[PDB]
Amino acid sequence: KKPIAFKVPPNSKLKVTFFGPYNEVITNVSIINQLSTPKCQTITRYPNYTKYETEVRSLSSC
Ligand SMILES: [Cl-]
Ligand SMILES: [Cl-]
Ligand SMILES: [Cl-]
Repeated sequence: KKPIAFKVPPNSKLKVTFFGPYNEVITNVSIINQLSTPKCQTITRYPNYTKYETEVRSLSSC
């Protein structure tokens, strides 16, 4: 299980969803970036997975 690297856009939360063979959600992890510049972060712990997808959400007020 090598690290997987992700670029988190400025002022955002990146949500990574791991999926299995039947398109089922295994788990989710997330990474915040409060900075005004993009930032790379690695995920080193994760379950066995078939694929992942990512989503970006804003850290602005709700
Ligand atoms: Cl970016
Ligand atoms: Cl970061
Ligand atoms: Cl991690």
